[PDB]
Amino acid sequence: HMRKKLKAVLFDMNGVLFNSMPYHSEAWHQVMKTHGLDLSREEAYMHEGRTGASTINIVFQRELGKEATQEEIESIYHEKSILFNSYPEAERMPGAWELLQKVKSEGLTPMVVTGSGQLSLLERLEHNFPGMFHKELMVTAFDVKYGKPNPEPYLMALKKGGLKADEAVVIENAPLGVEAGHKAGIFTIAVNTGPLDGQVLLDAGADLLFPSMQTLCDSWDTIML
Ligand SMILES: [Cl-]
Ligand SMILES: [Mg+2]
Ligand SMILES: [Mg+2]
Repeated sequence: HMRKKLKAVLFDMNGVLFNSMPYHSEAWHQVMKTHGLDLSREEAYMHEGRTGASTINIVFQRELGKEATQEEIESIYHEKSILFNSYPEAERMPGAWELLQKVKSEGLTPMVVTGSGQLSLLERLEHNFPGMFHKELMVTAFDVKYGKPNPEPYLMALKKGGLKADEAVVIENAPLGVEAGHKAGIFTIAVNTGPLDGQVLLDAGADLLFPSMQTLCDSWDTIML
């Protein structure tokens, strides 16, 4: 009985609200390439949600047979940031305004649940989506001990919203994020907005898979009944 119970829709940020993942992927792929290391564009999408350190160490361990130092991690992350910021500013994901407007018109409360602490994207939420969100109904990197795929960010969103899990749905693009929503016990919709096989998102625990935000918006009525 989803129409009766649903109160809130918990949106991830990168790859759901903002179309920033082509730029994060390119920056990771290219920084590693300049260091002579192979991290494909598609693989960078797999690691969406991991810390810079964890991502870097995955590549360092498999290619060089060793961990990166803290000095190597800090410098590669700086390099990645320089590259990312040299690209155009990320636009709103097509379909994101539309789905937000649709759920708002149904009396649902949008929330943001992001692993970002990147204040360059975080500050842009209010003014890219005016009236959609409330600062008190947002979860960012600043609010949590463990990021996705740990369920903590989604469990914290339920707490901030005064919600039970059966009163929310999660909208996620990334396998680690889908895993977090599922492990939080919330009905989780995957939107496959990048180059990954959609099966990866189903295997991470998504209850439904859609190929894009606009497709989900177009199908929202069919879900709810
Ligand atoms: Cl590639
Ligand atoms: Mg994401
Ligand atoms: Mg797609």
